[PDB]
Amino acid sequence: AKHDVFPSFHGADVRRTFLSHILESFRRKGIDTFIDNNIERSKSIGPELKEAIKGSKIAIVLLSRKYASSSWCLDELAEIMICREVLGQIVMTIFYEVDPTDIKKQTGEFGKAFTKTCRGKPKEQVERWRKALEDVATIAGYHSHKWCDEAEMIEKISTDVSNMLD
Repeated sequence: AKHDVFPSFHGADVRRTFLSHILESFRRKGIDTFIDNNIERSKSIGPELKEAIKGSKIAIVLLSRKYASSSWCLDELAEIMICREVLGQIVMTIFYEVDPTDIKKQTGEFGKAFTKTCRGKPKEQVERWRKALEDVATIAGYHSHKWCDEAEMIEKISTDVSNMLD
């Protein structure tokens, strides 16, 4: 391995706000977290990114309302789920202002974003994304709606993340 945590997230939803606080809390607890610049990304994930997902003991899927609007995020998710079966890789889920049923069934606004993304995409690739989304929602995780204090929720994420890597 080469990182503790690979974060998978859609930047527009969370990068300025919620993710920034998670990263601050992770470095405070010394959790080695992969970071990647927003501008650089190519049309496909490509090889460097996949090696980072392979190299991470934990993958944290931060699921947000427009996460399905990014083909890049959906490609990250498929690689993470393949890593879960083949490698030991642990997958954690943060349901940020989204219900798992919409993730599981591709329904609601998350489904609408997914439907627009799949327009123009190979049938096998669409099925891989759809299956990964269906699998990912069964992973029990943290729900932003059900925590009164977001700072307190993040501190619990860090505590659980640190416990799994020590």
